[PDB]
Amino acid sequence: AEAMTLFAVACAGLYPILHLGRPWLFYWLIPYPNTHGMWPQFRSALAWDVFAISTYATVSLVFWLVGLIPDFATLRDRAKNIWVKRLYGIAALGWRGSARHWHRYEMASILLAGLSTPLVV
Amino acid sequence: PFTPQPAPVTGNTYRTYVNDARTLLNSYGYTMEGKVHIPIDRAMDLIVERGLPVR
Amino acid sequence: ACTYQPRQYIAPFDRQPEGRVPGIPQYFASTLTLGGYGTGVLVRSNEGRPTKVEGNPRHPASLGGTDLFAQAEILTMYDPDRSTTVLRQGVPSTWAEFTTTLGNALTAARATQGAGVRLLTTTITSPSLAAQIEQFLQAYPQARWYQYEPINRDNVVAGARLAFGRDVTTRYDLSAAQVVVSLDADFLAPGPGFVAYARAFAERRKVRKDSTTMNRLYVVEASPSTTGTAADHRLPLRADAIAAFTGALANELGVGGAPATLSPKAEEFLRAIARDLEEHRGQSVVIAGDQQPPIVHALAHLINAELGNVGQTVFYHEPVEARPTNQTEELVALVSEMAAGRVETLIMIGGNPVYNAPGDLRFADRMASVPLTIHLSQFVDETSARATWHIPQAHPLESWGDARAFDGTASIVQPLIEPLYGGKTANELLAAMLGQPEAESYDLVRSFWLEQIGETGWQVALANGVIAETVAPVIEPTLNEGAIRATPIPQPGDGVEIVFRPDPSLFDGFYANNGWLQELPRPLTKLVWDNAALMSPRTAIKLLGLPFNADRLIGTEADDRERQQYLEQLSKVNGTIARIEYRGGIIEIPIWLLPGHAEDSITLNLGYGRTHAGRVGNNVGIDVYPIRTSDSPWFGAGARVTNTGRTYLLVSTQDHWTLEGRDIYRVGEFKKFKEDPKYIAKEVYQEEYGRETPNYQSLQPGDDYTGRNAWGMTINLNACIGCNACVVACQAENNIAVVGKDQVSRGREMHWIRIDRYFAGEDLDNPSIYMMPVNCMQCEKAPCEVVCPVAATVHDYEGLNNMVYNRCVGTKYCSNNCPYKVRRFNFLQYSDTTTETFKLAFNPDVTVRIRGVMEKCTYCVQRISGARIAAKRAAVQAGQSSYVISDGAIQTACEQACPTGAIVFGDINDSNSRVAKWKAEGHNYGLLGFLNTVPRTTYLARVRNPSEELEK
Amino acid sequence: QLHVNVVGIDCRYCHTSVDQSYFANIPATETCMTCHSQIKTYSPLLEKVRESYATGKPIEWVKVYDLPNFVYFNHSIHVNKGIGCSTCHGQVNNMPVVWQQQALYMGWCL
Amino acid sequence: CHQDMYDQQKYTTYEPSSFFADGRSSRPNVPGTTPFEVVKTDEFLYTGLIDGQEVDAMPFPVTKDLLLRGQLKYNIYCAVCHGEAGYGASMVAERGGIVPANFHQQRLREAPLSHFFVVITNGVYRGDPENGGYQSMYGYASRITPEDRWAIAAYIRALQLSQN
Ligand code: HEC
Ligand code: HEC
Ligand code: HEC
Ligand code: HEC
Ligand code: SF4
Ligand code: SF4
Ligand code: SF4
Ligand code: F3S
Repeated sequence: AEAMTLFAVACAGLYPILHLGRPWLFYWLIPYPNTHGMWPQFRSALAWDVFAISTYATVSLVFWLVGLIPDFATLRDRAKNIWVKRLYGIAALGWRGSARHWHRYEMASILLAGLSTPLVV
Repeated sequence: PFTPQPAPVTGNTYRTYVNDARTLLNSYGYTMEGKVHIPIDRAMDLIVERGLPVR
Repeated sequence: ACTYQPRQYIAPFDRQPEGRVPGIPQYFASTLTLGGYGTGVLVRSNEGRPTKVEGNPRHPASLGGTDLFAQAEILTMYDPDRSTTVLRQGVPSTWAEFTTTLGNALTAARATQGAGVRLLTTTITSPSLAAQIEQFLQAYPQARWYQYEPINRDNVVAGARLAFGRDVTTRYDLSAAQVVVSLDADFLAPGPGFVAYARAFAERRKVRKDSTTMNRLYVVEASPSTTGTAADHRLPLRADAIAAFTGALANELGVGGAPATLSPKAEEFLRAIARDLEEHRGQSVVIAGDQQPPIVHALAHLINAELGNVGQTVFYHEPVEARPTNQTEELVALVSEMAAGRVETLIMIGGNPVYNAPGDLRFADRMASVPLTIHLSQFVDETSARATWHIPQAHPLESWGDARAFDGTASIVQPLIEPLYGGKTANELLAAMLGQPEAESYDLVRSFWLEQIGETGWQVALANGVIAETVAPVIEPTLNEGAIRATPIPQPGDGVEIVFRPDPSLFDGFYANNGWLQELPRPLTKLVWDNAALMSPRTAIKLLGLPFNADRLIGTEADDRERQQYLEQLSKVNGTIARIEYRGGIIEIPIWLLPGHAEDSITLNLGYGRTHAGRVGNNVGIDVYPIRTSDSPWFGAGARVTNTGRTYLLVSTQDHWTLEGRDIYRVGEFKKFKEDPKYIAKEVYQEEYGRETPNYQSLQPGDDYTGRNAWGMTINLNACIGCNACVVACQAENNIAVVGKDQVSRGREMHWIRIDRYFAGEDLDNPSIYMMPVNCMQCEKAPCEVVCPVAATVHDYEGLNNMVYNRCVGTKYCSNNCPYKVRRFNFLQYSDTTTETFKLAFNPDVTVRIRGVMEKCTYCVQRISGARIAAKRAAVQAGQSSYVISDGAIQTACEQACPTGAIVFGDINDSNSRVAKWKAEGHNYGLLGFLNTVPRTTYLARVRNPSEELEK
Repeated sequence: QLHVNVVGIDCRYCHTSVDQSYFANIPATETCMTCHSQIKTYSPLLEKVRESYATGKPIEWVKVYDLPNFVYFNHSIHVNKGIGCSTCHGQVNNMPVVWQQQALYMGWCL
Repeated sequence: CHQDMYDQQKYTTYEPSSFFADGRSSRPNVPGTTPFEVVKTDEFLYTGLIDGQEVDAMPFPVTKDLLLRGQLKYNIYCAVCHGEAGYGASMVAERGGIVPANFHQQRLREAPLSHFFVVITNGVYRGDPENGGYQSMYGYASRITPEDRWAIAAYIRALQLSQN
């Protein structure tokens, strides 16, 4: 399901650029230091929309990767081949599934879910 | 690209001509072939006083 | 790839112009002719190039106002399809070769007396050209002039000869006319003296609090027009029955005429016309249209004389048309001489005879009989392609010359640039035929106008826009009762009739290459890029066999919305092709539904179907000139409609012809308006809320605008006639692009101002027409600004709505939140880039928009910025630090173009300004007030002055 | 540098339209020939100037101060309100070759 | 990296054009064409000749502001190359051998005012049809307004008085 969210957000993230008519200027909706001194309005809903999709995509990606870390460890433990290893190994960050690590993992996952619920809403 | 620094101008300039002429245009004086000088911004008051032929 | 911008070279002069300050536009006084009659124009040259045309306040017939053709002459001059070289037989040739051939051909004519030599010009009013033609006729006695143009005034001069026994010019002073009656007279349309008549009429209709009188307009027309819109009472009579209507009107007033069997509605209309007349003697005028037969003109002169209007509202002058004549009869005589083979040389000066001549004359076939054909067309027109020795003609904006307006004024046509592709004028050719080749157009008009008004008079004439010495003298002709009484007075019949009318935007078809006019939505029809057969819904139902009752459109107020829904369902039959058989011709033109049309009458618009026009309009519309006949050029007898199925796509800019019971257009009566000017606003609000005042409350503070300038605009509905002059002025001033017919079909027209007609009332087959101009309302709390994420649309210190093109990313959200939908988007690349002449027509003070940005009305900000800068500079140069702007200092393009003066722009805070006084009226209101937008562009409710005999 | 600091020509002798319009006039070849018809005549450095004025061809100078055409600058209002060329174009009187003193950003105007 | 409306299809003041022959979008003046409400009736306002000869008079009376404007236009256009105080001593005459005229000589002291006007307008003398010839004063018709030309002539008279 979360994989479907990341892919659906990736597909939905093209229409705000494609429908623009001047697509290459999409970064003008982002508060960036410019030679002009112009800001986004922030009173329109498209400025909220830019901040919302960016936060939604980044938080869903880091939450998905946090959930994938133990599975990365189980894959690099069963990868058999040496070069299939070291690929999931750096993805698992050398998980070494142990106590004093599962505690912080469960609490961070609880906080992440409690934060992502009002995010998607 | 630092700001360029042009070479200083050579000695000969127009400044000495303009300073001498504007100093001549004031402080009265006596010319070579004539009688007396009149400072500028004062002969103009004489012109508007005596006037010029019109029409 | 680098350096942000290229090199961008700059090329200055080698010798500076004496009186030009670089970067400062200048204005020159010239003259633009429509149907041979001149109109003084003030044209702007930026750096030696014409860019904008406006009215000449010093010239009669253009008191600060212009028509759509005078505005579009800018783009007509910059057409990339204008002729550039002399063509002997389609072959590029030279001017010296043509001069030698003309001199050799005229030497052969010198052996005769010019019997083979024939001319063919249009309606000539230029004194210089008329004097040179007369001199050429004295040199060649057997030569003939023969002037003709498709939109002429043959019926007017024929009626003047029938009534007075001589040629006279009839002028109408509507400023002292309390009752005006039009007998198929579209005097509020571009024609002779259109701007002056429309201005006087509007200033008589502009009602205020202190106002006490208001004029009334009666019109009787076959096809509705702009004049019928401003009419308090409109009668949709057939085109043939108008002569009998005039006879019955003359008979009822006690004057010699003939009674006619008419409908009860026409009888009640005759009753009211006769009753309002005779009670306003010397305060009335009866106007006969040029389309109506000569007897109608003569009866109108008789009615006006008996009523005492002559000398008060109707004035008679000496003829101002040089030679007044029946042009169609002279064209028949010329084609008869060509068919007999008597002519040996035929010189034509414009007019496009091959395309404009009636179909029964066969001008193209007889044109082969004359060996030498010569034409000046300013384009490679159809006639020039089938002729030898085509000579490019200089545009009126690049040539020396003169012209005469209605009532006679003799203004000078001053050039603004040397001819781009070369090209000679008419008097230069006439001098060439007078044994004077390589003659300069400057010296010709200067030699004629000298020794008559003097050198100081020529200098004063060039300075202003008029010549003070030339004016048609006032004469008093005598009326012949026996001749106008003993006249057949034809009766209607023979079945379905065809009414030939000039196209509102294309005229005789000359402007078919102009993109601005071809794209301009036609009034009352809203069609673009096409031509259609206009007919009433009942006529289409009965003739094409369409499955509709046409009686369901009749009803009361209780079922108005249901009738509007049925009219929407009935509008789905637009586009059905009809095979109209008139007199041996089949036209096969698509149909269109025009509710106000008279039954059993079909209106066909001229000026379409050209084959040798420019890239724009090269194959648009269906040509109606072949079915046009010499015996009757404006009316028809019997026709066969023959519906064929086989639909054709017709394109409209509105697609909805009825306001769905909303507070868009406000109408009242003058009798109730006098007692209380606020009564219209007190209504509606009672039916919507139960109280007389809508206590609208807002949650936003807005801005103050107390001690600062506040720009506002007011549109008077009592003066708008739908002439569409403000749209072409906005296009010419603001570099608005021109999209194709395909892009308009998808609803992507780019126009900052639009006029909407709403066909409302009972019957919906005889509906009152309501024209309303709409642009950016400039809402103080603009909802289009709180939605654009890049802040490209913000508000100004002066209350203006700033739309910045270089910031728009193109979210298209700024348009969805606009309640009035006055924002246009560049969905594709619409602005021209390759054509050099179109690049020369752009106004340098306005950026040309690229693909992906939004546009809307900016109150012509370039003129506001120029006046503000000039005011600040004048304040600091005097040491005042005041910065104060005059009232009339700023004038938007739509304000200057409007000949009626319906648009007023100025400062809101300055109480003595004209806008502040107009906005204080009781009938001043703003559209869609329930949305707390606080618009700065307001409307003045329409007030009517109907007769008690017709209303009760 | 030669024409302002040495010869001593005023700026309005050449850019005559600066205090009246939005555009500072670029000198026509007539202003150059007013002096170089007798000064340094028959010299290679003035060949282009002498080729013009005889033929209607202009001199294609390169714009140093460039604007993206949607900016609309006005020299007249700035000069009449007490703003000098030193604060904008720098010390042009001492430039043998003219350079852009600083980039024409929007924040610079602001 | 953008270049959208940076360079536009419209033709600015001096933007070069490939549609015209001489490569210029700006156009020269039409010979006999005058602007709106600008009448060329008065001859003294536009030429120093009343009958083909000079007059030693001025079309409008002299004003202090008029003399100040003449001094300004003289210092801008006339002072360089021809003398700041009117003696003909300038940096221009040093390089080129211009030898400009001296206003304080007796020939130009008895010269009429309209002679000064026609000299500013046209020049000193064009090339003779025979034995060569060249223009020296070269004229200043396009750069100076006729009223400013009369103000310059009035300031020349004031300079001639200030040196007497
Ligand atoms: C019109 C914009 C021009 C152009 C294109 C040039 N000038 Fe001048 N100039 C003047 C004087 C007194 C000199 C120096 C004389 C000397 O060195 O003997 C110059 C010099 C030049 C040069 C260099 C010539 C060289 O080095 O040999 C060039 C390329 C040049 N100029 C171009 C005087 C004036 C003057 C006031 C009388 C005006 C106005 C101009 N010049 C204008 C122009
Ligand atoms: C008084 C010190 C000034 C100032 C402030 C400027 N000018 Fe000149 N100008 C002249 C010519 C022939 C050119 C084009 C050639 C070139 O740019 O090298 C210019 C150009 C400029 C610019 C830059 C133009 C641009 O497009 O960026 C500027 C900023 C400028 N000028 C200001 C001619 C003369 C001249 C003799 C005819 C005199 C004297 C001056 N200029 C003086 C000044
Ligand atoms: C250098 C380009 C000059 C400028 C700047 C001005 N003038 Fe001049 N002028 C110049 C020369 C080389 C001469 C002498 C010509 C000759 O053949 O000897 C002149 C002449 C005059 C005269 C005398 C006219 C006569 O017929 O004798 C006058 C009155 C005069 N010039 C006035 C004048 C004014 C008003 C100027 C500013 C517009 C000005 N001069 C500038 C060269 C140059
Ligand atoms: C910052 C205010 C400002 C001042 C004051 C100003 N300039 Fe400009 N100048 C500019 C800008 C900005 C441009 C670029 C114009 C453009 O790109 O269209 C420019 C361009 C020019 C040009 C090129 C031609 C043109 O019209 O663009 C000239 C010449 C010039 N300046 C000279 C002058 C002179 C002479 C003065 C008189 C003191 C002056 N400047 C004062 C800012 C200024
Ligand atoms: S507002 Fe526009 S359409 Fe209406 S009368 Fe004026 S110019 Fe014509
Ligand atoms: S009329 Fe439309 S575009 Fe104009 S200010 Fe109002 S909402 Fe914005
Ligand atoms: S005010 Fe200017 S921009 Fe607005 S509609 Fe009128 S002409 Fe067009
Ligand atoms: S939403 Fe804004 S980005 Fe443009 S399309 Fe409207 S001004």
